[PDB]
Amino acid sequence: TYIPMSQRRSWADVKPIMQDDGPNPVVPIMYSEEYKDAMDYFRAIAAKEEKSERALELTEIIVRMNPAHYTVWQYRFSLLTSLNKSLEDELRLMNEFAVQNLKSYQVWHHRLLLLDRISPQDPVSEIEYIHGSLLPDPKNYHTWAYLHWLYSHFSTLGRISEAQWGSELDWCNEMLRVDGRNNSAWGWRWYLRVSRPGAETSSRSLQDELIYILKSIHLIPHNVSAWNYLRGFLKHFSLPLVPILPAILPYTAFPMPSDPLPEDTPLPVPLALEYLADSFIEQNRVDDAAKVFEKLSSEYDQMRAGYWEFRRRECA
Amino acid sequence: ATEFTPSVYSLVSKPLPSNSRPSATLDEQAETEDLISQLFDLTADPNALVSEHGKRYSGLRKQEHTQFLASSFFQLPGKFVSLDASRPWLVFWTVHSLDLLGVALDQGTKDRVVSTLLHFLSPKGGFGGGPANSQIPHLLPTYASVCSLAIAGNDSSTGGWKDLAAARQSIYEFFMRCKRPDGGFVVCEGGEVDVRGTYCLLVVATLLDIITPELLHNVDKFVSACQTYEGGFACASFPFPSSEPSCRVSMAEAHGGYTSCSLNSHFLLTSVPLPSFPLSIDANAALRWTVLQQGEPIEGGGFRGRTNKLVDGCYSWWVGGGAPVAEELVRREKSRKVIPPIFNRVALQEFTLVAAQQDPGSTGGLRDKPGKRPDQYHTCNNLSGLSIAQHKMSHSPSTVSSNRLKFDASKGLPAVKPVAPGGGWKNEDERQNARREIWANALGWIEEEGGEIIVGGKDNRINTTTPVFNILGLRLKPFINYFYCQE
Ligand SMILES: CCCC[C@H]1CN(c2cccc(OC(F)(F)F)c2)C(=O)CN1Cc1cncn1Cc1ccc(Cl)cc1
Ligand SMILES: CC(C)=CCC/C(C)=C/CC/C(C)=C/COP(=O)(O)OP(=O)(O)O
Ligand SMILES: O=S(=O)(O)C[C@H](O)CNC1CCCCC1
Ligand SMILES: O=S(=O)(O)C[C@H](O)CNC1CCCCC1
Ligand SMILES: O=S(=O)(O)C[C@H](O)CNC1CCCCC1
Ligand SMILES: [Zn+2]
Repeated sequence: TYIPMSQRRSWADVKPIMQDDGPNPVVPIMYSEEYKDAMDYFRAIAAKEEKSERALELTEIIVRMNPAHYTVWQYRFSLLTSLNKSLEDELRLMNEFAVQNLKSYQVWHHRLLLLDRISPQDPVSEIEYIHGSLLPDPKNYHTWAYLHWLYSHFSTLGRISEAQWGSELDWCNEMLRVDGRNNSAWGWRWYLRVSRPGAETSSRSLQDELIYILKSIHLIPHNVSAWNYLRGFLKHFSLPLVPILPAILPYTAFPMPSDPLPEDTPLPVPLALEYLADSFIEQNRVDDAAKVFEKLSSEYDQMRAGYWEFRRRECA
Repeated sequence: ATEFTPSVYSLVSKPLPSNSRPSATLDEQAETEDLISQLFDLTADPNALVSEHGKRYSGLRKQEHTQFLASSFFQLPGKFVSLDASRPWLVFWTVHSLDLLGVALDQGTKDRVVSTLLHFLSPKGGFGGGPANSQIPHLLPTYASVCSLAIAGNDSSTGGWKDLAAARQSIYEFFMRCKRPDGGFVVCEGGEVDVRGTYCLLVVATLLDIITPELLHNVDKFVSACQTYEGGFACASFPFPSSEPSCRVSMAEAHGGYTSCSLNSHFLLTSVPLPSFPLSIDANAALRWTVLQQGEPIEGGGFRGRTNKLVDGCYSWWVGGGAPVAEELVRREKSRKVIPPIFNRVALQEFTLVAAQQDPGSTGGLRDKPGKRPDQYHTCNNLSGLSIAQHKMSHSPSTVSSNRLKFDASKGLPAVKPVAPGGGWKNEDERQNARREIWANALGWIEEEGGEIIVGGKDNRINTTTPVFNILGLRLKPFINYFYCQE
């Protein structure tokens, strides 16, 4: 049975403060007794700006019932820093919140603030935790964004070694091996290989990257993630489309496609036709490009009939 | 008007091919294809003259959806305490949906909406997700509260608009406390930084006449660096140092929700007459990314939120509603170097009517996909996207010109006092030119004569929302006119 906080010895000095909604608010929520009681006492705690262990315990009670309560998370972090609490202990509590499926923008941001303030000399333990946490949801958007932030922040401090970057690409390659359609992992590859400030840009690296992209397309010809990475790659580095056309042309009917294509690969592949059309434009052959856009519009990608007609009209 | 918007029932439905390479992504995709295509198979084609016998009728069940929303003006069960910090969003989702559905609130209920929201307004600036004695201000409830007051308030002494006007300086000061040197904003004290905050802040600052140069510095650069190699936008960009970063890098994958916020933010900044501002985006790439997210006929022509994930009705607003913005930016660039619909306006309505409505005779409401319960958020965003598909929206240069011609720069509320001494406009000529451009462009969206497409007949028609703002034009115009003292 629940024991109200008014009957708790540790809280006898505190006068709770009711929620000030007005007399007849719209969108009211039918709160449980436990949640209203805790918020009644949080309002009093926050009003007197009390920084204490009982206030800390009260914030944990509240965010367990509502992990999206940004105000109580903000108060919790100021309690931790004001009381000089162990931030490694708090990080272990956050590990449990994930286990028990307590999650929100607010929890992820709490974890980031902890890592920022701890400021470890080597963040490898947090990197490995993030990697493991992605196995229930390998496309969790908050998690991927947090991983980007962690490497960006600690590389700015000079704390990501060449060995660490190398094993991060190894891990990324394994994610894409297990599911080549994971667009989140393709985004991470782009950070590791192209966008991060420390990336190498050489004749060798451009050759390697192109090899990996084309192999990926030949493994899964209908994978939109691989086509988009190819187009972004060529565009980012101002590389011509035409010299690569031999690897693409078999899908319109360096690594080359399998002599018999994989089964369950109906032709043509619409984004292969987009490649061909754009390569025609690169050759200034607008009429040939227009004919490809017309076929995309009327037969091969009809959901986008209007967009492909727009593209056709630009050329004619 | 439909030569290039083929109906989903007129196209061959086929699964995404496997290439003999199974994966978890494909398992989920194929299962969702089966769910959506079977519901379409059970439903009469909305484009038929006489509805088929034995099959479900797809007409928009507006009265069911009204009854679904009516809970808000009574109460919500306890299991939605997870939204206790988002009560202004519960208001907005409800009252904007009712506007779209053409259902009026009586004045007593509108006054309850106004009064509730004003209890969320903190004297030091901004709205929280609940009572000001319980929650600190936050950029996202501030957008939801301001837009809700546009929908439910008025210019009288009990209408809430005069309280907003009196709060302009404090709201501005909250916005400036949120600002980072690199051009991002935290959403609240100690909160996260992403383009949802930028979007919500720029909408409110545009509407309330509180934009200054110090508020906007680097905001364009933060947003532009969110664009990814796929052409959409991520949640945020990271500034590598040495206010003057050496470079900025996007922090996650292109996503429908952040692409909407980024396109809308950038569009609002193009109104501001600052030198070499806003930094450009790749509009062609953004338009390409947008149209590529509309699903195949087997998945009902709804939008997905990112590559190789599942279609979901709420992206009808986030991605569909970004299309007119991307289109206008492309049009500007095409001209600056000197028409068929850009997405399948018919298929998107079919997804809304056939897949996104709750099954008939039930709770009502609209949802993510079949098999998911409807909620207020998917109700609002399905209907907002349906509106964009039904009505051809464009930003009209001649309308903007006419707006400039009628603007009265001698009328207005007190200028905001900047935080830093040099943070304001240089002089009145420049401030008034800024007010004129920002007001005149905010009122530049039109529905094109003869561009209407109402799949299934005119009883399915809903009202016309505005791109960027997502409130009805009949709400936007008197609201923004109030704060700029125009009439
Ligand atoms: C019945 C609740 C719907 C949850 C939905 C929306 N929601 C949210 C909550 C408050 C304000 C708010 O603001 C808005 F303006 F509505 F965005 C949004 C969430 O927190 C997670 N959501 C889950 C989702 C359903 N379909 C796609 N998603 C993913 C997603 C969408 C939006 C956001 Cl922000 C985060 C994740
Ligand atoms: C103004 C404002 C608040 C804009 C926000 C709009 C919006 C849709 C944001 C989505 C953010 C996000 C991380 C979605 C992915 O969640 P998910 O993995 O559950 O869904 P998914 O599979 O569709 O990506
Ligand atoms: O939201 S809607 O589906 O348009 C409206 C509901 O279906 C109402 N159903 C009929 C009401 C009149 C009597 C016979 C049933
Ligand atoms: O505007 S001011 O009145 O100076 C400051 C806020 O209003 C106070 N609201 C607090 C929010 C968090 C819980 C305790 C109250
Ligand atoms: O205006 S038109 O588009 O020509 C045709 C009407 O809107 C048809 N609406 C239906 C009428 C019978 C009940 C179910 C709705
Ligand atoms: Zn959704």
